[PDB]
Order: sequence, then structure tokens, then C-alpha cells
Amino acid sequence: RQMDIIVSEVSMIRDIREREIRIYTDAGRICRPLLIVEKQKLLLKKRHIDQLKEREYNNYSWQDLVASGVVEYIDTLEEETVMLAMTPDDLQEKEVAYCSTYTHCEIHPSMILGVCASIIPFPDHNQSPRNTYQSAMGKQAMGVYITNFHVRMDTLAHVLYYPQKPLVTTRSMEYLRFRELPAGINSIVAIASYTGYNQEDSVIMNRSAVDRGFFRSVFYRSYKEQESKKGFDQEEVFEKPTRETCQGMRHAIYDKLDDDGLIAPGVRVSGDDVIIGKTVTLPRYTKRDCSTFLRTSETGIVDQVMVTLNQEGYKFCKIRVRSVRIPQIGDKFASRHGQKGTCGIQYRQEDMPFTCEGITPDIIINPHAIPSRMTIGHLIECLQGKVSANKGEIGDATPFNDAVNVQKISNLLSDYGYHLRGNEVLYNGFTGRKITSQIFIGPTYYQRLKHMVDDKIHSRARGPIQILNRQPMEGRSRDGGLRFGEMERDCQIAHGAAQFLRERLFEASDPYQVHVCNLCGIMA
Amino acid sequence: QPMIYICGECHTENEIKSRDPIRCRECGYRIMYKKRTKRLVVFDAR
Amino acid sequence: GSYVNYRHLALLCDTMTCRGHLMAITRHGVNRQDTGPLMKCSFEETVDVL
Amino acid sequence: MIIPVRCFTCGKIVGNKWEAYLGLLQAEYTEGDALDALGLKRYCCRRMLLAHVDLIEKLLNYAPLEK
Amino acid sequence: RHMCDGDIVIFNRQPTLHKMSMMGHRVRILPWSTFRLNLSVTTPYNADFDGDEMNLHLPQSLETRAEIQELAMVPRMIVTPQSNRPVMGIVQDTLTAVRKFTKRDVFLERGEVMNLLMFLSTWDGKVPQPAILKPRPLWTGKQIFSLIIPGHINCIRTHSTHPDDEDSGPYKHISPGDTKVVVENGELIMGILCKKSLGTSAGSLVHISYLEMGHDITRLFYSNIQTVINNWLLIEGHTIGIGDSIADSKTYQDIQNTIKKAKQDVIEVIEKAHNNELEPTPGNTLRQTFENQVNRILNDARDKTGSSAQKSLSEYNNFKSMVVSGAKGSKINISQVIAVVGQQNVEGKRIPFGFKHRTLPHFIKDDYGPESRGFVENSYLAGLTPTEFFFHAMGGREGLIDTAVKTAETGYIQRRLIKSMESVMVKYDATVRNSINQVVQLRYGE
Amino acid sequence: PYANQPTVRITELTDENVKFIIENTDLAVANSIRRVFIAEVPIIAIDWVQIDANSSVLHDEFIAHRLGLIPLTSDDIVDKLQYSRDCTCEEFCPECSVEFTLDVRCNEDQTRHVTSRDLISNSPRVIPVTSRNEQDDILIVKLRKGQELRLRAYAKKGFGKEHAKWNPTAGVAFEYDPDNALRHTVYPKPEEWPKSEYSELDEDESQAPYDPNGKPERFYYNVESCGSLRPETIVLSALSGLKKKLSDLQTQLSHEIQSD
Amino acid sequence: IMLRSTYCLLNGLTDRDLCELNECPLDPGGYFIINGSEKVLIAQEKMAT
Amino acid sequence: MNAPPAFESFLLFEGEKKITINKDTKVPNACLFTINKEDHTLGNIIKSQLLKDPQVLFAGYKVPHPLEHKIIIRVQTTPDYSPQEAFTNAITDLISELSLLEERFRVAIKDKQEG
Amino acid sequence: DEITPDLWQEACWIVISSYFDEKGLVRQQLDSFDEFIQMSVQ
Amino acid sequence: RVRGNLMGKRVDFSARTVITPDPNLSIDQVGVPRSIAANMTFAEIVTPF
Amino acid sequence: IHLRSTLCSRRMAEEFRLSGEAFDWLLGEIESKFNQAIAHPGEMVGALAA
Amino acid sequence: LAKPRQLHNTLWGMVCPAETPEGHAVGLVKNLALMAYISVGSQPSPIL
RNA sequence: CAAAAUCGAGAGGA
Ligand SMILES: [Mg+2]
Ligand SMILES: [Zn+2]
Ligand SMILES: [Zn+2]
Ligand SMILES: [Zn+2]
Repeated sequence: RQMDIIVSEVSMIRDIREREIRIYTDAGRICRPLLIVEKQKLLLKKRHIDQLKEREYNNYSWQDLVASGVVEYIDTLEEETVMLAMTPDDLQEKEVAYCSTYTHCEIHPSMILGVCASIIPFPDHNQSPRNTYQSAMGKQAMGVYITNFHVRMDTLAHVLYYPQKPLVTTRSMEYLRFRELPAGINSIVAIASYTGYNQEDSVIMNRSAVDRGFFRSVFYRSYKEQESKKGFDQEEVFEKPTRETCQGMRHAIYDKLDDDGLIAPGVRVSGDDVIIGKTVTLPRYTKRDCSTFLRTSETGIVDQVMVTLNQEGYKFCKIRVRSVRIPQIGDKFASRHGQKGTCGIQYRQEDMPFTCEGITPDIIINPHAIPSRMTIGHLIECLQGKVSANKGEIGDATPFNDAVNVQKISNLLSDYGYHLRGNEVLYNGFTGRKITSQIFIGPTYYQRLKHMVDDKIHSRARGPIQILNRQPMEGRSRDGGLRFGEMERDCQIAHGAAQFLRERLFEASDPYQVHVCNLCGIMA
Repeated sequence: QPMIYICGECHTENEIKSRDPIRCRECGYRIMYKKRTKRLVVFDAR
Repeated sequence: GSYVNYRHLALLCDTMTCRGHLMAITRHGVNRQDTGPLMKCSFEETVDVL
Repeated sequence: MIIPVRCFTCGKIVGNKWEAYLGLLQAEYTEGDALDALGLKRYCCRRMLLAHVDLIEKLLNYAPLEK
Repeated sequence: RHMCDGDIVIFNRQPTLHKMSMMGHRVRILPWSTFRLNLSVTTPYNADFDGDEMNLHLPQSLETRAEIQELAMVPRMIVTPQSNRPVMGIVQDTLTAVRKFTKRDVFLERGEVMNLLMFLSTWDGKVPQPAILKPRPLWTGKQIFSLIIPGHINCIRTHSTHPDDEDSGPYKHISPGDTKVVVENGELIMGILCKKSLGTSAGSLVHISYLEMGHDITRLFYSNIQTVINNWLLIEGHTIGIGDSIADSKTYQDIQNTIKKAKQDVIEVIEKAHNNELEPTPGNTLRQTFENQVNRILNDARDKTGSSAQKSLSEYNNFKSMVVSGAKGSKINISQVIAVVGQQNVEGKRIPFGFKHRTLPHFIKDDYGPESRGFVENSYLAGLTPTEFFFHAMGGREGLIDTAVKTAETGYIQRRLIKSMESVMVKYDATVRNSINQVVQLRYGE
Repeated sequence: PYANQPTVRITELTDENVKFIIENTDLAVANSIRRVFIAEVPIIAIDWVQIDANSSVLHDEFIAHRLGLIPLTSDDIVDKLQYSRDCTCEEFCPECSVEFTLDVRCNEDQTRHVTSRDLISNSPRVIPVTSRNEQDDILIVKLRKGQELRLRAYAKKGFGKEHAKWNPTAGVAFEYDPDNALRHTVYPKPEEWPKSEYSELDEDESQAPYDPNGKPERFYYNVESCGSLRPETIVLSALSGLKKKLSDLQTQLSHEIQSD
Repeated sequence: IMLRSTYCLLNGLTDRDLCELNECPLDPGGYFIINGSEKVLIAQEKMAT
Repeated sequence: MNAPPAFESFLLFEGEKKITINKDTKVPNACLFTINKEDHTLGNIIKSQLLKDPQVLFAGYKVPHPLEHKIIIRVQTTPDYSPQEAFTNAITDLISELSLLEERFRVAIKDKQEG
Repeated sequence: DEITPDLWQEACWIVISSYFDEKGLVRQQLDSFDEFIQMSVQ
Repeated sequence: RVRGNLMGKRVDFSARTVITPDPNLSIDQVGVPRSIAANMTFAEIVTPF
Repeated sequence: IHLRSTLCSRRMAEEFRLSGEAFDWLLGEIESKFNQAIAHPGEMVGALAA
Repeated sequence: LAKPRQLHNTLWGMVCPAETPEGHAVGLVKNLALMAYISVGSQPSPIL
């Protein structure tokens, strides 16, 4: 505790039933800071808080705080022999003192969570698999991934036009820098059964909000190429080819290229065009086209073309293309409580259900997603967010915090001329008449996950095939086929449909004839 | 025919022919960027 | 509390005792009866069968 | 990266109220007070101003490509 | 020619677990970029729209088209041979709504009725007589559903909340609560409709219509129910809010008092066992009898609190609205969202002593209380204190791993059985035989 | 079997919004007026951009999109112009469109704010709104020392059913039966509910007694504008547009019946 | 060399310098560059010795 | 990729007729008008006006699919009338109501603005 | 001297902010590499 | 070879893409985007009909 | 057994009260609805059962 | 075998309870809690 | 007139 010869990270156990003392200095042990407790009192007095509060003048950092015997690193094995107060209230002499010989305290309980689970607001009102899915979907949510993205040739990148910090935000988010590189937008969500297109984890977006920039994105994709002079036998080179000299030229025109053989920034490339005209000298003469095409049906704009020399010293190139992604039917959107779902339909502003001041929603989600999942944090977030946006704050959703509960949010909400529990009367946008029920509506933070339908639609009708067994290739990239596996074959045998089965497994895949001797039966 | 680039570091135009090693002639910097084209793309402000 | 018709359960039991001894649903019992080589090679253990 | 021209929900122009909102803020008005100064009534428009994260200022640190 | 409207396509979702996982649909060409499906047909495919995907095949012949049209079409598959009950029934918003449409006091105007009758395909054309002609012409919801019901079918069911003693005393045939559905000459004489009446049970209206009428009549029956009821729910609306998750102060006090009682009894049991005053039951040691008694105490406490919560709710509560209709969720969800989350078991036992005789370092050693071993005495609306958060995480992890490790073995079993039985088939002799042509069953299924 | 006789009583008028009330008419008609205010009133708005140069930190599509959503003044011109589909001229011409320009370069070490004040229009009747003679201008982009933006864009006539940038309003607020007399909403607890601004009830009483006979009359409108059109102009253009839609439909109907 | 570590050129630089090097002030470091790809060494568990 | 152009919602494709009248063999004196490139805005007003007539036995309308741009109106009148007549009279009375309303709004504006 | 229950809820967050200013989030990677280079190579 | 290329195999004339609700289709209809249909074909035999 | 009991001569006079036309229709109905329940040969009951 | 895939009591404060990949690596990949700090190693000479 | 490899590792989606 004095920072004496024993460094801070030295675990020190004392088995007591058996009579051993064990001291560890090895590497790899995990540990966490705790507060040290006197008889029944913290050693952290307000002297220390006063000196830290001006941490930027006194340079009274955290190091001076461990150095003064106030916090202590206690690791997984020395924890077997401490008695932790959860909070300095456990210290208070209770009517029936629970333990009354505490050794340490937690600094705060909410620091038992990670970097993606620390985004979830009110995680302690959610059922646990909800929190785990959100942890896993917060890593797929398009935002701003880095401040200097304008100079990076990442292979793929997604950047969100208008990211917004949450109106309801845990205090741990301060230190994850989530307030400076945020990954989503605040929406006015309504929980309603409305026209039937938001059933089964699907949502109804608004087309007018989407024509004003809502959840729009840009998608960047970079293409490498290098001219290999590996041998005088065959060497590549950048050069605008011609219809006469190359052999392996597709019908795609080569006009967009420049004299050096590289398309210039600001050219609207379409799908199946040429971005690098690379011709390898042959042993349609003395050179074969080896041009680089785009990934099919992408239709971006050339963003920039960097040229440079690699390690060994040939020409190197990186072309970056930029495709803008407006949200549309089939795009996956999710909230911070494991509530994922594709978009089912879009309505214009005048077909959405509005309020007595014409606040139409941005998103409408089904009331059936709630009861099976038990994500109450979603509803408290909507309620707290409404209060916050009417009050001009940013609410506090930190998990274990007795100062905030539903009754207080509701009382706060009643004072801004609202029903306390968040309900409103909406009118039907198609026909104008009130809706007999009151719809629950408020501001919620959504994310836009990387899974867009334009990267998943596929279709094959007699394209290329594999070289060994003349069956279709696999993948959208290869213009591939879809596998008619063994379970489907069993299903169609149950169906009794033998002609369709023959057609799938013979005629659609690999037809072929062979001539066979009638005597030995070995292929003549 | 000229194919001007931009020296990635000193932001200096410099004109380089084919089969010529990429090397800036103000500061020796090895990375250079093509310039914006002259064709006309229309955008719908939509 | 689930329910499955009886025809299917009876068919499975009768397939599985139709030869007089207990037949296991495995490569030891299914693949050792007289199904002819090609079906056997389809199910499991192709090389040995052929 | 930069203050949206229109409120997404209602379509009210909040493009011309960002620098003003900041100036109000450094005049020691609260967020609520500044927002009632500018005439944003609905919590949608206030959501738009109060949740902005101005990143363009960062991007004006990196020096341009073409000097 | 390019694929056009009305072509027959087979439609598949993987894993392909039964013959309803491939079915023949008719094409309908639409603007955007997804395969739009109907909703009733998400039970056979076992689908939902949280990013699922599905394949589409296109038969390339008149042979294959005719075969698919005559064998694999979606109408033809409504009743399944596995368990001889319909395989697709009504689902979420349609189910909640139709439970509401059919309550005894849903009266429709004139303009509203004509709206709703615009979405009946199988409408003869003639507006029926209202149930009330003076002071105002008002139709009711049974009176419109009676137009949806096909043919002249006859059916009897009983709503889920039917007080079972009711059929004993008087009032058997005028239900005070409007349960005891009775369709009779294809006209809903009385009763509320729910899962038990339109779901995939056996003997439901969907099933009886299938057996009695064609399968085109039933196809239209599904479609009409869905469209009419969605276009009423535009008028009626459905939500779930916070206001549904709250209970009044009185019931909160009941719940807290029950919990206090239960914890006190568990303390009593513990100190008995500490005084050697507890004696084992037959077939169980002292540890096991002790644990069984404590678990029984706490389970009874959870049940009592759940009942108190369920009873506290008013009849506008939307949780209860989606529970009674069968649409989504069950009463344990209401208990946990309102009353108390209960005990978290990890492999069927309370939380284990992973530290040295401690579940965590916040408790003293040899602590067998309810809090120490993982009893969550909070609702999902009151929050969870940090230790309950950790124990709840442990329980959820058990569930996740289970879902993620069962699947391989079951898949193997499915494959193995298929290859075992595949070639048995019913012959023109009416016998059942295998490929080798030996008898397996002299008659199918005896 | 004959039309209504509505009456209009106007409660407020500014350059920001009109607060009026119709009375003695159908709900369908009232809500169709509401739908027309949003989606079928035409205004001017940039919808053709051509970036001749851009060094700024935002890509080109971003700038185009962010230019379309600047309101222009469509006060008296939009009736005179033609839809470009309807104009027989080429791509552009003074009957169908209006040309804008923007050329801005930064030289000082302190960030230049491009705004809608630097859009110079060809036609003097059509201009950005904040520019019109307080509220500052719509910040389009910021240019540090070195960047430069130069473009040339065209403004055309459309309506909000095509794209949300041609929607002239900024929120129609609509209401009827402010006290729940018709029981078109069933409050499970009518006392928790705040009273309406239009409601006429003593504070003890929560909702009005049920009135079996009445149906909606007296709809309360509150139309707020974005700046393209002054509000009363929005409403007058809306009534004209709905009436003209019905006139065209009736002409087509006469044609069809004549054919039959 | 792991980035931002004591033998990286960005060690001890102030934010203004990082921006003037086209390096993000916020990027935390802790990875390697091998042929211009970013690699991260994932921590491995093992039994105590 | 499969995004229809935004002007499909209201611009008539070439050869498509605005309105298209049918009979209805279900019952006598019924018709089915199909109107192209329209939506609830005109459907609801026409329908509500029809229900004011006492010689209209059944009026309703439906939008078959949100993602195509037509409505269908079904009107059934008494035997001494004719649903085409009823439709025309409804549109006539809607136009008169709108004209009167526009005039009265102009007068009210003149007043309030004049103070 | 003692932190009363009403100041605790920001005492703890001053402390945690000081911690994360001292260390960072990815300190463990960087520190392990510094160890390796400083000592284990030698 | 056997289970990978005789019992199951890749097949022509087949699309994949995401499913989305649609209440307005009958139970035996499916919605197909325009591009999928534009891509896949069907050999219709010419007759005087 | 089931048919012979439910379709009795006493039940049919005290419970159901059918008439002669009704009985003839009922008999035709039972015959058809029975004859449509029989397995169709060529049915693959093995894959169905599995 | 699911025994090594379960959340152990001993992860309190060290490893995060909620964040795991829910596929086939479930419970086998883990993220450090926020303040958890992994020691780097020292020399046992001065203590001894 | 069809142009565009294979093998291992990892991360994901339902
Ligand atoms: Mg799914
Ligand atoms: Zn240079
Ligand atoms: Zn707004
Ligand atoms: Zn023109």
C-alpha cells in the first residue's frame, strides 16, 4: 500500500484453514481496482475527491491515488479471501448488520460490463439473451468508424451521413468515446399494429423522413492492382488497351480509361465496367487483356486513385469507389435491446398516423416483439427519452442506479403536458379518424446494421459452371448456383414428386450422354 | 497526354510519363493521387 | 404433451424388427442388410462398401 | 457530420440554427433555455439539435489533398 | 420468356425439416428487392423477418409444373399427416385483433361495414340486416365474421378463459362471459375466437373447413380473415406501453408481503437444519431434502406472486390482450414483467459455490439464503441489483449454450432415420414393401 | 344528396403559420385537405446539380442532397412555371426551370462557412428563403484554407408526393372533437389525460358526456410553413389543387361513359 | 512494432501532431501493420504454471 | 436496384386510362370503377360524398396493394338510378363544396389580415 | 471528510474518470509489448 | 463425390433473397422482385394457340 | 364398432331424430368420406414416417 | 462439452458476462470488463 | 464470341 518494494500488481493470498501463504508476481494474472475499507469506513475521504476534481492543475492523477493507499488491485485469487461491500451503504450499521467486517468496496457495480455491453441503457430491465444479442449487433452498426477515414484504403467501409449521440446514455459511454464517433440516429418510434406490414420482427419506416437524409449511408470499396514484371517471359503493364491487340477482352467498352490506363476520379462507373486496363504480354497479339472490372452491378463513382511503388518497386494502384445507400425495403435495423428486424414497407408522411400536433413517427414496430422477449429497457428508454427531449438533457441509463425509476420519469413527464405513461392519441393518416386505442410513442435510438438486401439478392439461370464436374459455381461473386442438398431430396421423395426431382438433380445441373457397349457395359 | 498527379505530401502538381518511377520532384514522396476528371456527372439533389 | 400419429411410429418399429433380430439404425445394422451396393454407399462408409 | 437541413420528422429547417444554438450555449443558457429561445417547440426538432455531434470540425484538421 | 405473373415456383427454407418446408406458390411480380410472403405461411417454413432468407426454384417443363401444381401447392398441404391437424393457422396481429373483433360488444356503423365488406373476395353481394335497427343501424363483429366463414360448417369450441365450472350450473347456453364458441350453419352464433378456435389445434374452424369444404374454399377463408381483420385494426389499433407493465400500489404491497413471508420461512428451515432438527425423507439425503424443501418454498412464493399480478390487471391491459388471444407470450411473462423474476437454476440446481463456499465475494461463507444462491426478488420493471444481474446472466448462458449444442446430434438422427426408411412405399397390392420387395406391413398402419 | 356549406373562422395569421378552423363538413373532406397540404402543393426546389469542383470534406452526392433541401421562394412563380415534363423546350429553359450558381474558395486561416447566401440565382423572384429580407442562412459546408467548391444547379417545380423536398409545410396539426364526446377514443382512465388547448370543460370533468347522435364537425387546423409559401397561400393552393384533381377525374369519367 | 507503443513514432505526440500526420487522435493503437493490413494478437488462456 | 421511379405514383403510363368502368354480376345496379394513379386522398372523399345520397345502397373503395397505384370503387344504387349518375353527382357536389369553401377562406383572410 | 451518501454518486465517477485518463482502454496490449521489448529480448 | 455431387448439387434456375411480410397476397402467392423475374426464364413451346 | 353403435336404432330415434331422406344422404356421405381416406399406392410412407 | 462454456462465478469483475459470440464459439470467447487490468510481470527477488 | 484459379485460416448471417 505504500508502493514500497512490493509493486502494486503483486497478488498475496493467505489460505487459513490450511496453513499456507502464497505470493505471485508472474505475468498473465487479471486484476481490478477496489476501494480499501477501514474498520467500517472507506479510506477515500473528500480530500481526495477535492484534489482529483482539479486533476488538470494539481496533476493529482490516478497514480497518486493508488500511491496513497486508497485503491488496491485485487485479483481473481485474492478475491477468495476478501469481503466486498457492493456500495458504501453496506458499510452502514444496519438493524441486522449483514457481515460488519468488510474489507473492500466496489468503485461502481456497472464496471463489470464490457465495451459493447456498456452501450445498452437500462441493461438491468432486460432479459439476458437480449443483452447478449445487442452486444453482438453493436459490432455491425454503421457509424463513423474513424476520424481520418478520408485517407484510408480499407477494402470495405460504411459511413453514416448524420450520426447522433443517444439522448439516453450510460455514463460508461463517456470513456468509450461514443459521444464523438456515434453509430446511429434517434428516431421517433411508435409501437402499433398498423396495416400489417410490421409483423414478425419487421418495421415500417417513413419515406419522407428517408428523403430528408434519415439513415442514409455511403459505402466505399477499394480495388488493388500491381503490374508484375516477374519475368521477361510475361510482364503486365498499365496501358489503355485496344480492340485490335488484346485477346481476352469482354464486350465491355474501355473508353473510360485514361492514357495511363487508370480511370480518373469523378467518373460514374456502372456495374461490369473496367477500372484498370492491365495487359500482360503474350508469348489480339503479343498481349492479353487482364483488366480489372468492378464487382458486378455496383454502380459507384470513382472516389480517388492513388498510385505508388510497392516494396519491390513496381507500380501499385488503389482505386476507391463510392456507392450511396439509401434505406429501403429489406434493410436490417436494430435497437440497443436486441430488437432486430428488417424494413417491411415505407409510407409517405401523409399516410402515417399523426398526433394532435402533427408528429408522425419515423419507425413503427410491432407490439408483439415485447412480451415474448421481455425487453422492458426499450420502453423505459422511450419514456426517459421523451422526458429528456422535452427537458433539454441527456438522461442517465446507467444500470444499477437507485435514483431513477419509472415513477420518477412518469412524474417528470406529466409536467410537460403529457400523459404520464407515454401514451398519446394518434389519428389514422389514411382516413383521419382517431384510433380507438392510445399509441405509445417516444424517441428511441436505432442503429443500421451492415446487412442490406442489395448484397443478398441473387439469381441464376444457366451461367458458368465448375471445371471438374460441370455443375454451377458457388457464390454470388462467381454467379454461382444454389445447392439442392440432401434434405431437400428427402423432402421431395416424401412429396412423391419424382419428375421434379429428376429435373432438379439431373437436367438443371449436369446433363450428359455416354455410349456403352451392350456386352461388357464399359463405356465404348 | 500529360497525366498530372499530386504529390501526396507537398501537394505539388507534377507531370509523369509512363514507365517512369513514381517519385516527387520537390520532396521525394512516393505516393501520388490522380486529379479530378473533367467529364460531367449530373446529380439529382434527391 | 406433443402428438405424432401412430402410422409413423408403427412403421418405424416394424422396419426395425422385420428381419427377426433387432436392427440398429446405424451403419452396423442398416448398412449390413441386403440393400444392394449403391444405396449402401450413399448412406455411409462408401469406400468399403464399393 | 454536419447539422441536417431539415428536421427528419416534421421537416422544419434547423440548418440555420446550429451556430446560433452554440452561441446561446456559451452565453450560459441551459439547453432547455437556448432551445426555447430559437423556437423549437416539438421534441422532434429539439431531438435534432440536442443530439447533434459536429464531426466536420475534426475533418477540418487534416490538410487538404490539393493545395 | 422471362418469368411472368402466375408461374409455379417451389419455395424453400433451410433446414428442410419436413415436407411443408418446400411448397408451390404462384408468382406475383412486385417493385422492391425482397421476396414478399404472406403471414399464415410462416409457421410451415418456420420463418420470421429478422433477416431470414429463402430460395426459389422454377420448374422448367409442363410435366414439372403440372406435378407441382397438383401435389405441392400451399392449399393442398394445410392439414399435415404427421399429427392430422392443420399446419398453418392464424398468427400475431390477426389473432389478437380477431379476438377483439368478436367480443360481445363490438358494434359497427354502416360506412365501416361497407369498408370491411370491400375486402371480402367471396362476398355474395348483399348487405345483411343489422343486429340493431333502432335507434341506429349497427352491425356487430360476429355478424361480419359469419360472412367470412365458408360453406355451412358446424363447430363447437371453448375460449381459453372459459370458467370451466360454467358448463355445470345454469347458463350453460347463454354464457355470461361469451365463451363457448358455437358456429352453426356457417354463422358465428356466439363466442370469442382465439388460438383454440383458429390456431393449428385439431377440430378448429380451419380444420373443419378443410375437411368439409375443398381446399380452395379454405384458401379463401385464410385470405379473407387476414384482410378483413387488418383493415379493421386500422380503426381499432393495438399497442403495448409502460402503462401495461405497471400495477397499483395495493398489489405491489401484496407481492412484497408474499416475498417477505417466503424468505422468512427459508430462514426458519435453514436454522432448523443448523440445529439438527431436520430429518431426511425416504430416498433422499439431508442435503437433498433440505434443497428440495427450500426450492418448494420459493416456487410456491413465485406462483402466488404471479397470480396476484395476473389478477391485478384491468381488462384494457395489452399484455393480457396478447396472452388470452394466444398471439404471443404466456402468464409467466406477465409474472416476471410485473411481479418477480424468481429463481435462477444452473443445471437444475441453484447457483453453485464457485468461490470457496461462496457464490460471490459479497456474501459470507456457508450462506444458503435465497439471495445468496440466486433468487431474483425483482420484476423486470423494478430493475435487478448487481448480483441478480450476474446470476441471471449465468442462467441465460445455460440457455444459449443449450440452443447452440443440441442441434448437431438431432441433425444426425434425422439423417440416419431417413436413410434407414426411405424406400418403403405403399404398393398397388395395397401392401407396404421396401426396395428389396419384402413385406413390411400387410396394410398401411394396420 | 347535395354538398355541404362549410364555414371558415380564422384564429391567427403570421408569416410562420395560420391557425384556422373549418366547420360543418365531412371528416373525409377535412382529412383530404390535410393530405393535400402535405403531398400535393407545388413549390420550387433544386433537383439538378453539376459539381464542377469540390475539395471540401463532404463527397459530391452529400452536397447535392443537402442543396435540394434548401427552401426557395415559390410564392408567385410556381403557378407560372411548367413541369419540365410539360414543357416542350429542351432539358432546361426559363419556363420550366431556374438556374443557380455557386463558386466559393477559401483563403483565410479561419474556416469559411458556405451558406445559402452564396447561392446566386438567375431569376430574382426565386431565391433561398433566409436570404429574403433574425435567422441566419442554411450552412451547407465549411471550407478550411485551401478547399474550393464550384457548381451550377437548376430548380424545378414538383410536389411532395414525388419527394419530401417539395413538401411546402413543416407540420399540419389537426384535431376534432377535443373533448371525447363521440367516444372515438376509449380512455381506460380518463383522468390521467391532459386537457386539450381547444377543450371547453371545467377542470373537474375529464371528458364530455356521450352524444349518440353527433358526428364530427369543427375540425381545428394549424398549418405551419417552412418558408417557400406563406401559409394562407399554401391553403389556397391546396383547395385549388384538390378541386382541379376532381375536375380532371370528372372529365375522364365523361369520356368513359360516352364511350360506353 | 505495435502502434502507439514506446518504440512507435507516434509515441508521445500531441493531438495536433497526429492530425498533421493524418493519424487519428482517437485510434487507440495496440496492433501491428504487416503488409499494410492491421493485425491484432488475441489473448490466449492457459493453465497456471 | 429495383427501386421504381418516384413519378410512377401519379404519372399515367402510356395507354393506361384514368378511369375504367365495369359491371358487377353479383347484384343488379352495381359497378366497379377502377381509377389509375390515385390513392386514399380522392377515394375517401368520393366515398363519403356518395354515402350522403339516399339512392346509393352500397359505396366503398379499396386500395388493392399499397405498392401499386390504383383504387377500386364499388357503388350500388336503387333500380331507378344508375351508379354512373351517382358518381358524377358526387364529384359535382364535391367541387361545389370546395369552391364555396375557397371563397369563404379568402374572405376570412381578407378580414383577419386587414384587422 | 467522509463522503456523504449524496456526494457518493459523483465521487465514484470522478474516480473512474481519473482512472480512464491515466490508463486508457487498450493499456494491456501496449504494456505487454513494452515488457517484451524492454526485457524479454535481452 | 457422392454426398456432395450426386445426392445434392448446385442447380440452375434458382434465386435467393430476403423475405418480408405482405398481408395482401393470398396464401398461395409469393412476391418476386422485377430483377429476379427479368433474369429467370422458361421455355414455352410455340403453337398456333 | 363405432359406426354400428353411434348409428344405432335407438339413438337414432331418441337423440338425432333423422328422417328417411336424411338417413339416405348420411349413408352416402359416410361411404364417400371413408373411400377418400385410403392410402394412395405409390405413396412414400417411409420418408413420411422418418 | 458445455462445462468450459459456462459463465463461472469467478468472472465477476474480470470478464464481461453478457458479451459473447452466440454461434459455435459461445462461451469460449470473452471480453475484459472495463477496469480489469492484466498484470505484466515482475521479478520475485526483492520480495524474497 | 463466352470471359473470372485452387487449397488453408478467420470472422459473420439465419
Ligand atoms: Mg429469422
Ligand atoms: Zn512533393
Ligand atoms: Zn421536427
Ligand atoms: Zn421548359
